[PDB]
Amino acid sequence: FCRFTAEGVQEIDYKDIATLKNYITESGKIVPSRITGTRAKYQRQLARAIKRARYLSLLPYTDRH
Amino acid sequence: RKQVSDGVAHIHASFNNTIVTITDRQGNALGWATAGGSGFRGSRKSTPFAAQVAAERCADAVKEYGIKNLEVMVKGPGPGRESTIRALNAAGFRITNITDVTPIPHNGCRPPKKRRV
Amino acid sequence: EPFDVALRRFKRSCEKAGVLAEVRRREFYEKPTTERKRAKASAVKRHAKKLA
Amino acid sequence: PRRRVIGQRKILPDPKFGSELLAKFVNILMVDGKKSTAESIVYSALETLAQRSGKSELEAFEVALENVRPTVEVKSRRVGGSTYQVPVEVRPVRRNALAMRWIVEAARKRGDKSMALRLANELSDAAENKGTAVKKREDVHRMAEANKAFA
RNA sequence: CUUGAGUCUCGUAGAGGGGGGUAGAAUUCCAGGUGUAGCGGUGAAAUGCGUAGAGAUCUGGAGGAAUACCGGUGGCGAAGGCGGCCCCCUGGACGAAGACUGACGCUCAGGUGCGAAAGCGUGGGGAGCAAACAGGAUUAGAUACCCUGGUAGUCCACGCCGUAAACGAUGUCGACUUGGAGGUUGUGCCCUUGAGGCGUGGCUUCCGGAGCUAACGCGUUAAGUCGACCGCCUGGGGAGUACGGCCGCAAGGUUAAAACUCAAAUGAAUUGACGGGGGCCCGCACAAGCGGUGGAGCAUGUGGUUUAAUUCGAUGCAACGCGA
Ligand SMILES: [Mg+2]
Ligand SMILES: [Mg+2]
Ligand SMILES: [Mg+2]
Ligand SMILES: [Mg+2]
Ligand SMILES: [Mg+2]
Ligand SMILES: [Mg+2]
Ligand SMILES: [Mg+2]
Ligand SMILES: [Mg+2]
Ligand SMILES: [Mg+2]
Ligand SMILES: [Mg+2]
Ligand SMILES: [Mg+2]
Ligand SMILES: [Mg+2]
Ligand SMILES: [Mg+2]
Ligand SMILES: [Mg+2]
Ligand SMILES: [Mg+2]
Ligand SMILES: [Mg+2]
Ligand SMILES: [Mg+2]
Ligand SMILES: [Mg+2]
Ligand SMILES: [Mg+2]
Ligand SMILES: [Mg+2]
Ligand SMILES: [Mg+2]
Ligand SMILES: [Mg+2]
Ligand SMILES: [Mg+2]
Ligand SMILES: [Mg+2]
Ligand SMILES: [Mg+2]
Ligand SMILES: [Mg+2]
Repeated sequence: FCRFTAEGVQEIDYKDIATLKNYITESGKIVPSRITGTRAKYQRQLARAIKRARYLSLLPYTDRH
Repeated sequence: RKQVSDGVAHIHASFNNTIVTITDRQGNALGWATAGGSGFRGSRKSTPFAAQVAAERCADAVKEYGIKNLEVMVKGPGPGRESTIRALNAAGFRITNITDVTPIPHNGCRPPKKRRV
Repeated sequence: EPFDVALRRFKRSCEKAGVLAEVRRREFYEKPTTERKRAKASAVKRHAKKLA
Repeated sequence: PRRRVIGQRKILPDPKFGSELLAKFVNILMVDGKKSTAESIVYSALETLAQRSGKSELEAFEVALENVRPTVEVKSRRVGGSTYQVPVEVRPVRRNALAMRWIVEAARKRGDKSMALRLANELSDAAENKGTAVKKREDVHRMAEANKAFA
């Protein structure tokens, strides 16, 4: 839980799909913080990165399209 | 009266009625039957039993196409969502897989107003 | 592969993805004041539950 | 039976054959407390099946029993305020009870100018699975299969 | 003079605001690809679309509006309010360690600005939703709730309106007064550092002490202990109405009485009763069984009717083979 504080990484990258995929369900929906354990400061940056990656077609919005 | 060699089942469901439609992967309808065309109307129209009847009715109505392998896409939160799945698995329908295709708007349009009762 | 416990695998993704609840929720228009009132109700309940 | 479930009262085994099954049978067709009046019909309608209908009277009793026993019965219970004809499974002893209770009701409509003759005729006909008694079991099954939608 | 207030340097978080782009999901419409009889709707129905091909299904396009989850007990804003992503202009808050100005402060009648929604004017735009309205129902009625439609409106630009249960029903600024558990946000230190454990702030949620309160409750974010200033109250109806003034295109807003009328109106809490509020738990209450009553003939009681009299009483359970 709160992985972005153990590593201490200041910024989350929208291009790091290997990390972003661990926070996205098969449906393509962001996982809440009450489930993953991420901090709020980092959950907000996660949501921003996920949306920015979904704009660049690096991630699905829904599981269908 | 003609083959397509495959099929795709599309279970449209509504609280009022359930519709079953066998179609080719290209989306061209081969056969269809509704739980309201099974002789069930009004309240009788909306029940897992009526959808179970409509599933087999559509199965037989398409049976002359020799469909065997089918993909099931189910839609709508009404009852008979799985009842229809089971009742079409009948007649040796080789189910590849299922998928929920229910339309989920991303806060797009205004729904009607809440009913009072 | 069996068809029975292949259909229970459907009733797990279907439910845990919620969509059944979402169709009911988006069925009728909830006024924003009712949204916030219900959010506050759930908040106070599932909060003051885990004290007493 | 709201606090402690007493269950069915225990019964003595049949005097002639030492069998509880047949004892419950005589208890289930005894009218007005007439025990001997009923068992004198029972033992005759079993002797007649012993000599001609089958080889053994006591075993013929069972071969007619399981030939009329039902399995799934609709016990109408409203789950959440709607009339649901939910189908439930019968227990073994209640299964035997229902079976004999239906066979006596079948023998009643037989006529045939006797009571032993009726019981013999219908117990046989049910053992062959072709009796007025078996139709009620398959009608229970029909009504169970109609109402599958409420499981 | 430097402690109040303010400035500078370095950072941090944020749905703060204005502007411009943009993406995906969904709705609707259009054109078609296959295809057949229903679709849709409800307590149940019907109106309503459909055989000129509906709905269902696939492809391609048009368009308007709103941004699933992330999302919170979250954050920001003076308040109203603010939610996809990106850019552009932009306001405030906070922190760290210093330097600088030297009371430059607080409050504020009139004044000026901002101010949800509905509404108004002009010009657009219009997918969904939906006052009025149209039809279908329900009903004793049904100018309603229910259903199929549907116009202004909702959207945009520029003006006006200035009102809300605009609420924390709690004016602003400052000081002081036991604690506990949280969230969010900076930051000093120290572990060997990753985690981790100590210090100090900003905002915020919930308990609770003293005290306060009519009580409920409030409780270091006071409704406690005090100070500065402003607004406001003076029984209930009449009435936030009339008249006048100001303001508005208009709807109306604002300021704001009296005659008359009543002996109360009201706040909180208490004990019951009641609820088409809950939770529970028992009874041949139901379920599971067996046998009846209701039909027939008679016996018996009652009502009614009749009679000179048909003696009086008992009348839902709890009167009617009852006093007898
Ligand atoms: Mg509707
Ligand atoms: Mg912003
Ligand atoms: Mg067409
Ligand atoms: Mg704030
Ligand atoms: Mg003023
Ligand atoms: Mg408006
Ligand atoms: Mg207008
Ligand atoms: Mg216009
Ligand atoms: Mg309407
Ligand atoms: Mg409509
Ligand atoms: Mg008008
Ligand atoms: Mg408000
Ligand atoms: Mg006020
Ligand atoms: Mg103060
Ligand atoms: Mg408290
Ligand atoms: Mg004070
Ligand atoms: Mg007070
Ligand atoms: Mg007065
Ligand atoms: Mg006025
Ligand atoms: Mg005036
Ligand atoms: Mg009171
Ligand atoms: Mg009973
Ligand atoms: Mg009678
Ligand atoms: Mg009678
Ligand atoms: Mg009389
Ligand atoms: Mg009398």
